[PDB]
Amino acid sequence: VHWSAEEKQLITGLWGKVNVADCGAEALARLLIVYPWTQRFFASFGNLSSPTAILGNPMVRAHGKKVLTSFGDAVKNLDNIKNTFSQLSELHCDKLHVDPENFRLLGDILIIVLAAHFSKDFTPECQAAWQKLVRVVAHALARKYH
Amino acid sequence: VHWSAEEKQLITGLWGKVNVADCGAEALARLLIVYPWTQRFFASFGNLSSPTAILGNPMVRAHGKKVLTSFGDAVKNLDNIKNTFSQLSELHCDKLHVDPENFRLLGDILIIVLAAHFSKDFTPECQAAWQKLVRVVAHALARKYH
Amino acid sequence: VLSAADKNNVKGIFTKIAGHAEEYGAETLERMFITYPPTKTYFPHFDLSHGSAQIKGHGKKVVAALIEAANHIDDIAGTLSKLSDLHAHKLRVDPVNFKLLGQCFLVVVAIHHPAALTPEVHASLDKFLCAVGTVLTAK
Amino acid sequence: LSAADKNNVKGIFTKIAGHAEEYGAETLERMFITYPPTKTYFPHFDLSHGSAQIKGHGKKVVAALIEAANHIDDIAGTLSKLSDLHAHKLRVDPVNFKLLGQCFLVVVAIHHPAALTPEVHASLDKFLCAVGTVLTA
Ligand code: HEM
Ligand code: HEM
Ligand code: HEM
Ligand code: HEM
Repeated sequence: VHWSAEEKQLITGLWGKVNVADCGAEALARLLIVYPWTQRFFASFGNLSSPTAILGNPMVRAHGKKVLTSFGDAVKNLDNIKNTFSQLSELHCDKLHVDPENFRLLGDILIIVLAAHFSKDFTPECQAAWQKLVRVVAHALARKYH
Repeated sequence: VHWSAEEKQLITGLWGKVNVADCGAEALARLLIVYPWTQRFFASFGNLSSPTAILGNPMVRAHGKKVLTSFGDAVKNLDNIKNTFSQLSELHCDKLHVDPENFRLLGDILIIVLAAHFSKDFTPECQAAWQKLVRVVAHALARKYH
Repeated sequence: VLSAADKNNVKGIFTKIAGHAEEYGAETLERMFITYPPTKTYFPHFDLSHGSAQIKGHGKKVVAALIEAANHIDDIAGTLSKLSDLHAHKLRVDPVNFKLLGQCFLVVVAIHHPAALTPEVHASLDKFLCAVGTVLTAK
Repeated sequence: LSAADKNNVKGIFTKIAGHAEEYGAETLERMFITYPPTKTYFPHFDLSHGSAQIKGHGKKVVAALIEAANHIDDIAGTLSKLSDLHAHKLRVDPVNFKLLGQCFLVVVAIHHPAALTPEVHASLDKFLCAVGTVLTA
């Protein structure tokens, strides 16, 4: 994948304004709420019995921050995403057996969370660049299946 | 992907008995009949207006033989699938814009056609090896999207 | 299968959508065409430059059909029955595209009504959009 | 589901009805072998070849399908209890219903290939997608 000058500027520029802890918690909670079968991977986190319980669950919020933080490791060097995510690919494919369609669903949820956070600053062009980024990260995460 | 000696044996052994022309024609016909939106990519083939017309369509039959023939080029060199299909990837991704979900659907259909053609000789272990093969070819066909 | 809470959540947020059909529909299409460029292949007859009149007119019709499905949320297949024939039989829209449009619509709703698009409302709106997609692909 | 579709599904299932345990057991064995991650939903099962739990469970899966066939006009109503089990209790990822349906169609093609015409295949795919949608609700 090639990154244009504009795409890199749209991604790094928005990233500096992201509230990693808040957006990360929101994205992970929406995944568990919008796509509830994903809750099967997170029984260790405890009470996921309602949207309220999920949104207020400390382990969910803690985990969302870690997930968005790794997205930031993609933002930092966009041309090395494959290697950056290789160990996480082993975890999700060889160990957890998460179907990669779920990587796409978390990426789409994150775009909606970013839209909610940035309102009209999340231009069509910015959405297009961030959708590209989440698709490239999901591809890198699925690498160990192939 | 890594190929076990048994998987190699199951794949090369079944391939030698495949009726490339008949199986290929039947797989493409079923794609167009079972998943009719795929007919949008094949208007150059003329009459696709009914199951009868599709199965009797000379260009459909000829194209299916070409498609299954390329699957044979993967059988011949299982460790080089990525490079064998690189030019076909440019065609399907950059030029035709076929969504890769449809590559999966064609593969699943081919498995069902091979089961019909081989009956109980299409063991569970054979199916697992051939499902792996169509999954790897579909991954190689989608390379140019990333 | 839309639950009773689902229908309540969908009609609730659709009260803010009504009256902005043209603006939200035009923005949903522009987002789809730039985020997912291959979707433009269904519209070769369109002027697809930003702000074109065909996009604004088409966007309005798309959101108007959604609002009509919301007002008849108990029977979506019947409300959108002739649209199914157009998309599945005549247009041959690949089913993956209805997820792309639905994604773009939720993005528009989040941009303009983030407080209304709570996780529960997002979940219900996702089911509604997937049901509409099922109808429009059912040939 | 069209009327031709309903008749097409009823048609092959007269060949299926006699062999619910046999075809159900083979459908599951193919799923576990072709898609090994599907075994994580059955940690309580003996999953060795020919085990009694697979044969027992395979008979129930196909018997549920036969009941959906015998009540094809309201399948959601005939399989209502199974939705809560699969979606709420088991949290089966919806991708797995496509894998099992694929294995079922492979079993049908192996045993009744002339009956699995392209048109019957089309109708059975729509039937299996509808069942999967009901079990994921
Ligand atoms: C799509 C992009 C994703 C990224 C970038 C990502 C990233 C991460 C990261 C950074 C961790 C931290 C590992 C650790 O600290 O031990 C993690 C763990 C984990 N992830 Fe993901 N993830 C993604 C998607 C998913 C999805 C879609 C699922 C499930 C449906 C999932 C399930 C898990 C689980 C179960 C863990 C283990 C958590 C624990 O036991 O503490 N991940 N992931
Ligand atoms: C793994 C799956 C597939 C393989 C291995 C494959 C293979 C091939 C091959 C060998 C050609 C040769 C072109 C020629 O000989 O002229 C071709 C062309 C083509 N393929 Fe595929 N194909 C696959 C899936 C698909 C799917 C799913 C679609 C559409 C839904 C598609 C659409 C086309 C079209 C439209 C052409 C051009 C036909 C023409 O203009 O003559 N392919 N493909
Ligand atoms: C929620 C999903 C959708 C809704 C509610 C919807 C609604 C509509 C409506 C109301 C029309 C006008 C019908 C008429 O004037 O008789 C239309 C036409 C059309 N739709 Fe959709 N649509 C949806 C999804 C899609 C998608 C995903 C695509 C392609 C990616 C698409 C492509 C088209 C095209 C090409 C036309 C013809 C437009 C024209 O010639 O004016 N639609 N749709
Ligand atoms: C056509 C699709 C399916 C049908 C008709 C079906 C039908 C059934 C039936 C009849 C039962 C037993 C209900 C009972 O005895 O109370 C059951 C249970 C179960 N299903 Fe499915 N099922 C389907 C798909 C799946 C899939 C895709 C999975 C996972 C890959 C799955 C995993 C299970 C498990 C783990 C049980 C519990 C088994 C036990 O504890 O005895 N099912 N299903």
